[PDB]
Amino acid sequence: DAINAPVTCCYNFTNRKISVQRLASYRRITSSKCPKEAVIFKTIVAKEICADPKQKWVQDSMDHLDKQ
Ligand SMILES: [K+]
Ligand SMILES: [K+]
Ligand SMILES: [K+]
Ligand SMILES: [K+]
Ligand SMILES: [K+]
Ligand code: NA
Ligand SMILES: [Sr+2]
Repeated sequence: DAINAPVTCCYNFTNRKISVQRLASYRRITSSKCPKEAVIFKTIVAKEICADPKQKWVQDSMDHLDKQ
């Protein structure tokens, strides 16, 4: 269940863009406990990075990853 599940949020967004070749996947932050809308990219070396879904590169990267 989710009632007592911990919730993961984003507070800081990466300043710099990440090339598609370095991205393995993403997930969205849905929880209304979180301060703002966010995307977490997991890179090809499993590092997790907060990114702002308002930014266009973030949107396009998400679409690309969705396809493969
Ligand atoms: K300069
Ligand atoms: K220039
Ligand atoms: K191209
Ligand atoms: K212009
Ligand atoms: K494209
Ligand atoms: Na140059
Ligand atoms: Sr640039």
